[PDB]
Amino acid sequence: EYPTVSEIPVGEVRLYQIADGVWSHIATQSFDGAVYPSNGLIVRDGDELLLIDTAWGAKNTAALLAEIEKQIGLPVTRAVSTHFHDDRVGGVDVLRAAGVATYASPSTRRLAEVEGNEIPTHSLEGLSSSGDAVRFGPVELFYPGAAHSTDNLVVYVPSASVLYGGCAIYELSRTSAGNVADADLAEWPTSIERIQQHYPEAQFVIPGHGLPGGLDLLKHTTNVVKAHTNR
Ligand SMILES: O=C(N[C@H](c1ccccc1O)P(=O)(O)O)c1csc2ccccc12
Ligand SMILES: [Zn+2]
Ligand SMILES: [Zn+2]
Ligand SMILES: [Zn+2]
Repeated sequence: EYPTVSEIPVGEVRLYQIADGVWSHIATQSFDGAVYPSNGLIVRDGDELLLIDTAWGAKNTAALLAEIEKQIGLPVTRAVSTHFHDDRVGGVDVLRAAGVATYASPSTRRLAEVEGNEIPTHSLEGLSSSGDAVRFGPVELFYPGAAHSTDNLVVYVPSASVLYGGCAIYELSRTSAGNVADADLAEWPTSIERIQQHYPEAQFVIPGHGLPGGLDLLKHTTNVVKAHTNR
């Protein structure tokens, strides 16, 4: 049902309708001779769309916009990047060029700048302390605390009970931590517990990469992170 990394030619983007007015977007990026899948979110807000995260790169992000115009045909007026790494902000210049207002927390914008990555135009206030939540159009943005990165945000669509955890949440088939250079391994399980406490009603949980699931993805991620902690 859900597109897997094998079924998407590099450069092409798939959309997957999660619930009413909620899609994920799936793209792949070759990297070090391996191919990785990557997820973002699209949320309908009246007759406009809110975009969550780029499709990992200029060419992928351009194809994302073209696929949205093709299948949904509503304008992407705003976009939020959930942390500063290239798979979340790579392509922000393309969004900006297309007239999309791009947003991130000031923590994310700063870290993107230090990394030399593309930098969202707008700063999201009210997200600087663990447990902070703000509404942003049809979603709630939540800062659970440092985890995959110190700045990661998670996104919840209350109308559809969809939780988008970004790269702070692992898919079930990932049993080892992979890249954690910018992570807070010490705070990560506590941050995940805050997600569980704040969204106990979530019906669908979308990880930053790979297959969606339920709230079981959270304790699975904690297990992976604690195992890596004890490596
Ligand atoms: O895509 C993965 N890493 C993301 C990433 C990698 C390189 C540069 C920027 C960037 O953003 P990330 O660290 O930001 O999540 C990833 C690492 S192992 C694995 C296994 C399955 C699917 C994906 C991955
Ligand atoms: Zn990352
Ligand atoms: Zn603006
Ligand atoms: Zn990622």
